[PDB]
Amino acid sequence: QSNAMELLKHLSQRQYIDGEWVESANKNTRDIINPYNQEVIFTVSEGTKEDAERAILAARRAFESGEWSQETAETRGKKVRAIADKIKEHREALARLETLDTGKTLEESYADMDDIHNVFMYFAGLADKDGGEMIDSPIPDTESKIVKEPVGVVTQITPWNYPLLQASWKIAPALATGCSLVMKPSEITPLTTIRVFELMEEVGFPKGTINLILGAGSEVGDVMSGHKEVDLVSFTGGIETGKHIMKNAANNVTNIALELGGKNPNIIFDDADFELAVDQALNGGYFHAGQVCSAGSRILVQNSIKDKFEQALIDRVKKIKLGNGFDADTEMGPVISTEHRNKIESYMDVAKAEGATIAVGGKRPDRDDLKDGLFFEPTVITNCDTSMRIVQEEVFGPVVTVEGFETEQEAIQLANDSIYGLAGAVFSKDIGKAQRVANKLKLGTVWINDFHPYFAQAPWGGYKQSGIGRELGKEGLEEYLVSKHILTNTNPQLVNWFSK
Amino acid sequence: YFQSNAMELLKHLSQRQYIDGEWVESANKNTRDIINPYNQEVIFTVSEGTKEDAERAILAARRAFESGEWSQETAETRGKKVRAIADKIKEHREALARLETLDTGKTLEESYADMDDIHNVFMYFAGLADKDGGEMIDSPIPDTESKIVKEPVGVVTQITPWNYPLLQASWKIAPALATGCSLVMKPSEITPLTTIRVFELMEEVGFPKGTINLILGAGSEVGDVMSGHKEVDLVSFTGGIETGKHIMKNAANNVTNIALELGGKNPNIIFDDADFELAVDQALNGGYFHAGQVCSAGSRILVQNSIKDKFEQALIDRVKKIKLGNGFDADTEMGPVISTEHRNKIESYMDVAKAEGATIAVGGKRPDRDDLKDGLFFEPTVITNCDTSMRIVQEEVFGPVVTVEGFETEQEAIQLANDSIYGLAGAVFSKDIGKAQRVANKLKLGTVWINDFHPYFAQAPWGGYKQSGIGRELGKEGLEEYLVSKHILTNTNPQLVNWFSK
Amino acid sequence: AMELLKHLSQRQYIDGEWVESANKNTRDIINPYNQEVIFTVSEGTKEDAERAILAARRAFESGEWSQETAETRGKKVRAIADKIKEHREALARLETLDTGKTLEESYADMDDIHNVFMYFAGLADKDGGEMIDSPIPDTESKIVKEPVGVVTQITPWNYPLLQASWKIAPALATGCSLVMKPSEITPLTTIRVFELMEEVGFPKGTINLILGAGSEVGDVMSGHKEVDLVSFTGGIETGKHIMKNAANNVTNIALELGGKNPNIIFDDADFELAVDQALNGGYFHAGQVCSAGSRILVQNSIKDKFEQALIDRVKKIKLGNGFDADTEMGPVISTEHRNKIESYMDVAKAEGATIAVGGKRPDRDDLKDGLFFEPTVITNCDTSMRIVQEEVFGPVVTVEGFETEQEAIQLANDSIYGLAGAVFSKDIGKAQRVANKLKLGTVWINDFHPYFAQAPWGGYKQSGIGRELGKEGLEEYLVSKHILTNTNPQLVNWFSK
Amino acid sequence: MHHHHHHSAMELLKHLSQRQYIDGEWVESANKNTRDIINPYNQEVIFTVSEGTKEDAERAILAARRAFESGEWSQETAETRGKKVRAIADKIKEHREALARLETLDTGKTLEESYADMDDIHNVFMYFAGLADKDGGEMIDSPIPDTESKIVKEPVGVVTQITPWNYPLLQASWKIAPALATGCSLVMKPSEITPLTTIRVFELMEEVGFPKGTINLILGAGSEVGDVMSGHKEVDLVSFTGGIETGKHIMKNAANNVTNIALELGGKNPNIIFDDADFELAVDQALNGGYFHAGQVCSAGSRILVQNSIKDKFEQALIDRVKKIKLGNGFDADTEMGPVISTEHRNKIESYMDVAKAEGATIAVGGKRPDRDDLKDGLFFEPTVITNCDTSMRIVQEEVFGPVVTVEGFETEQEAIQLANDSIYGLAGAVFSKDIGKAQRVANKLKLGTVWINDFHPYFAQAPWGGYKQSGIGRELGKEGLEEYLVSKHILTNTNPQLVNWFSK
Ligand SMILES: NC(=O)c1ccc[n+]([C@@H]2O[C@H](COP(=O)([O-])OP(=O)(O)OC[C@H]3O[C@@H](n4cnc5c(N)ncnc54)[C@H](O)[C@@H]3O)[C@@H](O)[C@H]2O)c1
Repeated sequence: QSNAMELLKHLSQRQYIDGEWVESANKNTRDIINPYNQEVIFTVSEGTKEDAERAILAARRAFESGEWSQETAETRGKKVRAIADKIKEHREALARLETLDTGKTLEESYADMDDIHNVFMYFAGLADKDGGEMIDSPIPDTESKIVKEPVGVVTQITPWNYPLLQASWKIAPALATGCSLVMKPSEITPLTTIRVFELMEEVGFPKGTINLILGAGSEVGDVMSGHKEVDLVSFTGGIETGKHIMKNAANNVTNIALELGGKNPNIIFDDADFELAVDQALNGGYFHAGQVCSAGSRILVQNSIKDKFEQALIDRVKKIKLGNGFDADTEMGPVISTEHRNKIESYMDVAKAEGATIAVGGKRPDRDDLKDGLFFEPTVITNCDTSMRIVQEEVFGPVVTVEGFETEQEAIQLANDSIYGLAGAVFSKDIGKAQRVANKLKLGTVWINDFHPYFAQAPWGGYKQSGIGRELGKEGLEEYLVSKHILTNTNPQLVNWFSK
Repeated sequence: YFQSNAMELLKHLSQRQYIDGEWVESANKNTRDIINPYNQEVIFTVSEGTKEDAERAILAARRAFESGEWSQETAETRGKKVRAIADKIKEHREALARLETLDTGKTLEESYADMDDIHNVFMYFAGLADKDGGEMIDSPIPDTESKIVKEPVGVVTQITPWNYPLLQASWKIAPALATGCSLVMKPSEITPLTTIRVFELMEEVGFPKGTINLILGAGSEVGDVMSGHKEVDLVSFTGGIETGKHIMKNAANNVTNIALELGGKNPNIIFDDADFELAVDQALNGGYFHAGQVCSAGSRILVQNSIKDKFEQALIDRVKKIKLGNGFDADTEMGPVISTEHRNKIESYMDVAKAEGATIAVGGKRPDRDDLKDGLFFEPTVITNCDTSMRIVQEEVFGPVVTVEGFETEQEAIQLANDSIYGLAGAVFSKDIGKAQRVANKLKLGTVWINDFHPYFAQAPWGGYKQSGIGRELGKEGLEEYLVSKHILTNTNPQLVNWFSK
Repeated sequence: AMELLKHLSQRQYIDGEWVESANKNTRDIINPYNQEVIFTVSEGTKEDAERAILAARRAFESGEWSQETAETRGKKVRAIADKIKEHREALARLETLDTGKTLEESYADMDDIHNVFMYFAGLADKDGGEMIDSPIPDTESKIVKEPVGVVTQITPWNYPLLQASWKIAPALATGCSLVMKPSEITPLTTIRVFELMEEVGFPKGTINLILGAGSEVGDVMSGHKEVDLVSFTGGIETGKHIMKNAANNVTNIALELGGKNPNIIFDDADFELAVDQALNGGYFHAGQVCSAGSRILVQNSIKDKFEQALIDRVKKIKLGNGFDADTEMGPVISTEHRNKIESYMDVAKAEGATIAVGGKRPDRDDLKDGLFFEPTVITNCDTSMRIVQEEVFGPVVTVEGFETEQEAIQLANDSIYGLAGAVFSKDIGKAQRVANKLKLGTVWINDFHPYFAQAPWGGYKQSGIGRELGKEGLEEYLVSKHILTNTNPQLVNWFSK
Repeated sequence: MHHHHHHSAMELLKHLSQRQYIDGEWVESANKNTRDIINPYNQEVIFTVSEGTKEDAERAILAARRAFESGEWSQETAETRGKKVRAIADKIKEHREALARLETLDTGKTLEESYADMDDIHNVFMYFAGLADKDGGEMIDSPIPDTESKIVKEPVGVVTQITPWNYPLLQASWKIAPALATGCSLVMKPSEITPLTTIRVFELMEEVGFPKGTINLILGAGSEVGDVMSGHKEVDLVSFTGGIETGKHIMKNAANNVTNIALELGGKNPNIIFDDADFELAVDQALNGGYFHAGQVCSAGSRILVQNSIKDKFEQALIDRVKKIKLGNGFDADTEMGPVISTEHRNKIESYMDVAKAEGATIAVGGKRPDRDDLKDGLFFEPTVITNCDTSMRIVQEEVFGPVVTVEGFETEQEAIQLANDSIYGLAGAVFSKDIGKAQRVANKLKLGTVWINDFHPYFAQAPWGGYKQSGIGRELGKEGLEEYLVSKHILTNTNPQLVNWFSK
């Protein structure tokens, strides 16, 4: 931790616009805290609408110059690979910064950095692999081709839970395709995003190709979603902000890519491996204290093992070790902010008022070393049902609900009874049964006998209200491409429809 | 005669909506009179549906989707059903084309071309249906299997324009059915005739109840239900930019995917080394086919300065000779515009143009000619002495009007052509194919024609850069609008992580 | 027979015309059910085959079919599909007459054939090549896919029209010209499909049918310099010979040869399902199937139970005329084929295997005059034996036991072949593990036999070269051209001035 | 430019292995036979390597099979396989200088040609490393209810790989990179006369680290080990680049065990120059097409077709430039053309001069070994232009593979196409004209795997390379190149299996 804090004395405090590190246009700043102790650890520029506008216009200018958009795909790939190698070179420092900024355990952060390296490498290898299609034209004496071009100028807005990971999923395909980008990380977690911009600057990109805005989404976010020069807005975050962004993007018919949260089901059958299912229900529920887009917040367990399951899960929940993400014995860190802890605490009261049981946790911990930090106990809510707000709404904290089901049909019905559709799991040693269930769940990713894995080779995103579009995989790249049909008529003749 | 044969078809055509396997009236029994724009006579009366009718249709589409009868059908069989629709179109080609000319006013030859195109669209998607169900991924995690499955998106609402009703319907219906979606379509309230007919033909083919639904009515009544209902998974709209933006904002309320095609300010770029009489011929065709009521109409001519005066005088001469008339008369070259309201809008743009300093070189008003006095006619029009700052140059007029701007260099043509909010389609005319190819690369247009104007086809994707839309129709990209990806990851050797204390 | 054939052509089809053999030779075709002559056809010469190849080349270069739009080619292929369905009943009867198989098998073939033509009809216009993002500044790179040109196509006697459709449909969809030669023994449905294609209408020389003995015309069809791809389905020995002769003009080959196809039955299989599917794997078309499940591998813990159950069912199989609805298994195809099956029984006994049931021609009076052979089960076998390793291609299965999953895999993969096979187990995880380790082009889990146009089919190892069906099937009939345009050409000036 | 890039004997060979590499060990020939390697610039013996036996090749093949079946490479994740292939690409670049020098020493080509080769080689490995994890197969929408249908793409298995002497390490890379990326085991044999960079790249791969038996290097003559490599029952694919006669022999031998073949066999590549070409450019590129690597290039522009209108001007401009070509040591910066590869090969080229004369063609310039004192001991042959020839002639039809072009005239576009296509081959060719529409019409009608419009020579990993007609079977490079090293498996699962009950019970 003192090592990580020492990293801060060389980190930039500034935005990066059109090839220069710059202050906010009004010289405003923001203090960044460590959620473990709520101490101010760092102070950064708080940019303005003018800054956001200047960045978007620089991005457009750079795009039209062609220095990046007309660079060869192979060479773009090499540069993206150079970024991947910087991440690896600096993986420990980056992991330390992430833990400092977001509070999650160092082991969780190291896992993030390994994924981030793999995301940049994947897209580096994909950059030069498909430029479009030749079409067999149905018109004689014509040639028809579809060319994929970069979409242009893309704005990118990321959340506070996995700052550098979510940044990588957007930056990698944007660069690989030849777009120019303007990125804004969550105002409360800018550290690793600043650091990655320093690393990309070292790699070397044309002026204007990459830009970093720092500030509140309520001030600069509308410029980012609403500017006429933007061709795509890509946002990861909560549903209410997502809808707001999409409505503003309509003003200029701007394409949107959204990844919102979910209400992710963890479906546990009679015939599951019991010990495995307990282990994975904990992991699904409490990794990063539940602040995960794909958190397994909604446990559905078959009625014949429900009491035995509840008893085992609760007994394990009482043993979960809370503490500083820098300490090796810590299993769960704090939540992100005062505001967010408050939202979680309020949900406990909502749960009780609508008739649910707080079987364990549901409060801040007492222990003396946890008192300064933004800790909330791991929580299990029982005696609930699908009509309840605690079941339906994304709490995004260290909280799971437990509902029973009788049949495979009932499990599918309950799991699909939410507005969301991001991810979920099915546990059963009957693989045929698990596959039947997976093919009826309206979810972007279904894990059979696992919980959590995503990776660059496979697209990630929502059905229903969990988003629009996909990140990662070949579909992820295509978000950053636009198709052009060029049709050449090799024997052009007058039509002579209109009288001479 | 052909006109009276078309009118006879209406004695046996449905007057109702089609909801959940039944032809039904509007819930409040209101009706709407349909007009022939050639003589402005009322030719048919149809139900005017309610917002609750739209709601019922979407709910029926949801229940049909969840039942799985169409969505779990084999892709190969879904293919065969889509082909059967294609064969109905060709079977009824003459009747459908006549109905289209009766409803939209366009020439019979134009409507025949549409029917050939519609048959090929359905046939393309029928052949595509069973060709790609997803991918197998080499997982980076040992002892896992990773597959991506492509599923139907679900319930789709589909809203189409008055200019090419059945063509635009085909571009939406065909991929929706091929992929296993359930759909709710609403044609333009003004032009329901061929869409009602194609619903009759699809009903004959045979689909599970609720898989297809037809709503009739004015967007202001039912439109917000079609874009805004929670149970829609995708809304697909072709029409104007202001309605498209409205639809997108309303779809956001339930994070509903959108597919938009919104028209354009499509450039037609003529170099001084173009085949001159080809370029004159294609400028006419670009500007005045369907009286300029075309998403891709070449309304903005860009012509190299060295031939600009010759081009203008040649174009003006030919425009004066364009034959306006009844679309059923084989001598007619240009029909009427679609409605009173649209003709007024075009007239109001002549006033704007004149007040901002442009010249109306020829045309620019409704014809006085006695033979055209009862129809919704507007003269083919050429506007000169204009520039890119002008409303008449920037804005989509969607009538039989072209503007002509000069350019000196290749570079200047490109900057003028990209200097609009739009990005649908355009053309470059030049014998120098290398030069045309350089220009095509730098135009921000979904489709660029080299030495042609107008062609689209089912094999290639169609749609906009910039404000001309979101997404693509036709081609494999068209099909993909109607599909959603699911990653199914199976851990074949699951082990406890043991992160949390026991 | 006479009634079925009175209107069928008896000639070859070369360059738009039905023609006799150049030397006027003919061949008598036999019904294997009664060994009676049922039809007489032209027996063409090597000069006829040369003339067809040269017409195919002339047609291809003229461009009438090869430069037709892919969408229109797909419409013509769709028209062939619809003719097949229109004539389903007669085609199926013709196939049963010629090959001996049950009429219900022949209907199933016709339905598959319709689907094969309709799949390739729909694929015809879907993929014309790629645009490439060039690593060289100021260049454009594109890959155009073109028809390969002239293709010669040789089909076997077991599924004449099905195998013909697998080759014809992608050839025509892509724009190739073709010359096809059915097995000399079984020309009837192939002659018929040429009459149907002629009705559909194709430019002269685009399609050609040669009729004759491979011994005479076969080297021309594999060896002629103007052939761009040779496609052959048949036995391994002819396939190697074809490949060697194709080498003379560096001619691409596609080969589908036999298999020694394993049917793996674990002790947690659905038992009666496994018994049913072992029967079907072994004895459909009298075992004369490239993917016949001739090699049963059954877990030792249930081996004796399985053998008793299978043998008991084998004794009930109904042999007979393919036109009689009670018939379950038809005759084998020819005297020489039945003789080879018979020779394998002698081989089996001499190397120490047991003929547990069957193993002989039946002597019952209504089978006496036809080319019947009893369904046969051979036990007390092992992997060292000829009867286990070699493709007998008759109504013959062997049974070997295995102890464990790893032994099942090692036995199943211990042949020269790699066509197809099956795994039966209620543990789907185990079945998937085994599937991934089997070196087979198609692996069925809890099934036996299904193939379809949507999915590629073909061998690992000595079962073939290339794939038929699916997108990979189409790609055999296409060649890639990279066209690279330098849009700012400048002198290199490597060499002094 | 395409084949010449800038920097940005005892010495360089002192640390190089002299042995074969089989099943994880550097090993002598089983009979201790050796072979002297020469520098074609001076005909000096520069190195001595093991000359393997038929039994060495069989042992390598059995090792590769054993490694394949163990699954240590074939079941590694595609992403990890991609990382290893990139580590190879990185070692090429790290050692680019030494590798380029070694390639010039062994093949005689100029150092700037060798630098271009090393840059291409790096890019080949990098391309395939990036492709490794990008397509594992397909999900199929099954036409049978209650079934799941998937196609998986697996490594082919054991591959044997035989490479020619003209671009030894470049050709090795085209084969090694997709084999390793897909998870195959391989056994590679370079040309017996040019082993040096291939030995070096095996040393480098060994440092990267691959399971034992995954990679194997056999050294020796085709006459000795070649039939094992084409003919062994455990081989799943044989990949060969070289001449048509050896390729046909290989294909015939591969047939014995129904082994897939991938062949690239050279060509008779046309260089078509219209009278509206940029003249100066067409002259420059006729020289480049003709005389890079002394014409020892699969895609060499040996057959010039020039439009009659400009034919005389063209011939005199070309001849004047050919007289100025600077022959010499590939290590000297001013050398423009090196020697040819071998005594045997130079003899083949010289013989073709007597074929040309005896059939009535004119040797307009060149046609002999040079006399000049510093060229006398090396395997030099003068750049040669042959005129007054036609398509009936052996000199026009046959691949000479030396610094020799022929010039034919044509009147029309149709005639140029006729002539360009009137050979047994179909590898590559060019069209020069300022009329791009016309170049495009010609390109469409040429039966060639690669057509360049106003350029000559470029190939790259992103696009497939290979022949129509007798220039080969299959493609190397691009996604098609990967697919030679993959085999498809359809796995069909019946999820609700029912008895068929065809056979009575
Ligand atoms: N594609 C090309 O770039 C290329 C390269 C080299 C040569 N060629 C052509 O080949 C002609 C003759 O060339 P060459 O004789 O120097 O080389 P070649 O065609 O024999 O290629 C050499 C390779 O073949 C091997 N070989 C010999 N017998 C074999 C066998 N039975 N099985 C397997 N491999 C065997 C040799 O050991 C060597 O590795 C030349 O005139 C030239 O036209 C083309």
